[PDB]
Amino acid sequence: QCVNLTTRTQLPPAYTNSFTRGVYYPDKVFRSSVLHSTQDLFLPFFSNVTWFHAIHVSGTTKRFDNPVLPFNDGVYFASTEKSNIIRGWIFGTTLDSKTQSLLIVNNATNVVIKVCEFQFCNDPFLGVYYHKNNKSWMESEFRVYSSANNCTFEYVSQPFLMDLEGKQGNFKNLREFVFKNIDGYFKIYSKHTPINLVRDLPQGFSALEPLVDLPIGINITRFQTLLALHRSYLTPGDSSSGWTAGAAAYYVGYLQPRTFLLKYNENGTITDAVDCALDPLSE
Amino acid sequence: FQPTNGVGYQPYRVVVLSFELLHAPATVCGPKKSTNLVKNKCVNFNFNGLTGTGVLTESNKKFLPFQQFGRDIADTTDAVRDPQTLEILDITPCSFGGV
Ligand SMILES: *[C@@H]1O[C@H](CO)[C@@H](O[C@@H]2O[C@H](CO)[C@@H](O[C@@H]3O[C@H](CO)[C@@H](O)[C@H](O)[C@@H]3O)[C@H](O)[C@H]2NC(C)=O)[C@H](O)[C@H]1NC(C)=O
Ligand SMILES: *[C@@H]1O[C@H](CO)[C@@H](O[C@@H]2O[C@H](CO)[C@@H](O)[C@H](O)[C@H]2NC(C)=O)[C@H](O)[C@H]1NC(C)=O
Ligand SMILES: *[C@@H]1O[C@H](CO)[C@@H](O[C@@H]2O[C@H](CO)[C@@H](O)[C@H](O)[C@H]2NC(C)=O)[C@H](O)[C@H]1NC(C)=O
Ligand SMILES: *[C@@H]1O[C@H](CO)[C@@H](O[C@@H]2O[C@H](CO)[C@@H](O)[C@H](O)[C@H]2NC(C)=O)[C@H](O)[C@H]1NC(C)=O
Ligand SMILES: *[C@@H]1O[C@H](CO)[C@@H](O[C@@H]2O[C@H](CO)[C@@H](O)[C@H](O)[C@H]2NC(C)=O)[C@H](O)[C@H]1NC(C)=O
Ligand SMILES: *[C@@H]1O[C@H](CO)[C@@H](O)[C@H](O)[C@H]1NC(C)=O
Ligand SMILES: *[C@@H]1O[C@H](CO)[C@@H](O)[C@H](O)[C@H]1NC(C)=O
Ligand SMILES: *[C@@H]1O[C@H](CO)[C@@H](O)[C@H](O)[C@H]1NC(C)=O
Repeated sequence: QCVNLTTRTQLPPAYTNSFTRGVYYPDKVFRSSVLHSTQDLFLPFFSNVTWFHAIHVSGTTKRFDNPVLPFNDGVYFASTEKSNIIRGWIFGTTLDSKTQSLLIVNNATNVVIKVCEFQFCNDPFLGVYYHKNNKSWMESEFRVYSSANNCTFEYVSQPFLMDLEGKQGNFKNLREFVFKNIDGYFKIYSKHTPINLVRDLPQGFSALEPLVDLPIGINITRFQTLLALHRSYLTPGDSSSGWTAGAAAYYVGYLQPRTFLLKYNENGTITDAVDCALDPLSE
Repeated sequence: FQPTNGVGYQPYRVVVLSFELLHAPATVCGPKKSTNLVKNKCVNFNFNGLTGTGVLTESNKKFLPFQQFGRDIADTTDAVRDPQTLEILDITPCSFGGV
């Protein structure tokens, strides 16, 4: 069922120095007008963050980079999208049928969260079809996993229908995620910040709030991003070619154990933070 | 299986509930009972894991949609959100004084 993707010129991976972003709530304790010191898996204020491009030029590099990235202690996933290209992620250890894996994917109707030993592929992705007849997209061809067996966890959300059209302009959406796997619990943090940029996301601070806590006793070693593809009548290709990727880019930063000084305001929301491992005047 | 069979030869539907405990976090537990609230009285409380002793009264603060409990500057539990009513209740230590 899986179909590989050709006509993808390889380009050297770029890196973007992340800003003070990446700070989240380490616990569910309410604090107001106090400076608390925490020693947990955080993200440094300035570190190498791998920049992954997903664009489609008009001719004389088509990039659809979504490789299998490692998961040492926690990853900071920030998405700068304009048409909801990223559908989800694929967590696990070897992404094979011998060990269990985590599948989090949004297929435009439900938030599919399954923990089974799937049989993934090299290029797992979703696709849409720009059908000019009924002026609708109606995405299909869910190509993520081939064989699902021995499921231990499953969660779906209420049916909905998000915007699947390809917007033209700049990235008017920013979704930040922080994934952690400690004591058998998979903690997910999320934060949505409406911005307006094209590349190299601006400097700012956004405290990521805890979203879900999925108890799953599985080992997470590597993860892969699930992107989407656009197809229409003006696409030369039958099986492997004949697709285009909308303008999107995501950033991946690995967490490191450091000490952060969290600043709470009168409403219990983290306003600023200080990483006392970066440079002088910080300690 | 005939309807005229006596005890011993009649069909008996039997189910087996096998309990398994592994290194994975516990997902299935027993129904945790809940009691009624009480205000303006020195009563021990237990919401999620907080085992303290104080008087619970209505508060005027607002927690975040995910923060369960809070604490003061002295690192002492000050308030906690009710797990059913989603209301914040202050925690004050009971009357401590010498005669
Ligand atoms: C956990 O359960 C409690 C049960 O008291 C929920 O509190 C109550 O929730 C209902 C539904 O949102 C509130 O509306 C009430 O519904 C009943 C039944 O339909 C109706 O007879 C009432 O006239 C009222 O409309 C209700 O105000 C609220 N509080 C009380 C004291 O009943 C609570 O919402 C539940 N929490 C979760 C997260 O499910
Ligand atoms: C897609 O390309 C790969 C390699 O170019 C083909 O080979 C698969 O490679 C992956 C990882 O290297 C293995 O896990 C698979 O078992 C390989 N498959 C086979 C049949 O050897 C792969 O076959 C290609 N996909 C399709 C659908 O042809
Ligand atoms: C990533 O960290 C390295 C640490 O030096 C820096 O980029 C390196 O720059 C040198 C000098 O040309 C290259 O030889 C290395 O290949 C670069 N490494 C990487 C991983 O790109 C820099 O601090 C960071 N990268 C960027 C783009 O800021
Ligand atoms: C998105 O994924 C969900 C979950 O996999 C799909 O919901 C199931 O779809 C199958 C096949 O249509 C049904 O047999 C199930 O009853 C559905 N389950 C629930 C809970 O709804 C959903 O159909 C998918 N949507 C799209 C557009 O692919
Ligand atoms: C637009 O109308 C077309 C016309 O039928 C439908 O799309 C096709 O529906 C048939 C019937 O199941 C199947 O061949 C495929 O599901 C569709 N094929 C193609 C090539 O699109 C559907 O009603 C509408 N499709 C969209 C994308 O809006
Ligand atoms: C499913 O996977 C779990 C993982 O430990 C294993 O214990 C169980 O035996 C498996 N069930 C099967 C293969 O039917
Ligand atoms: C996870 O790793 C630990 C040690 O690294 C090992 O003991 C355990 O069996 C692993 N679990 C799985 C499901 O691979
Ligand atoms: C804090 O909350 C008050 C109302 O409770 C509001 O007026 C104020 O704008 C909030 N401040 C911040 C920084 O959110």
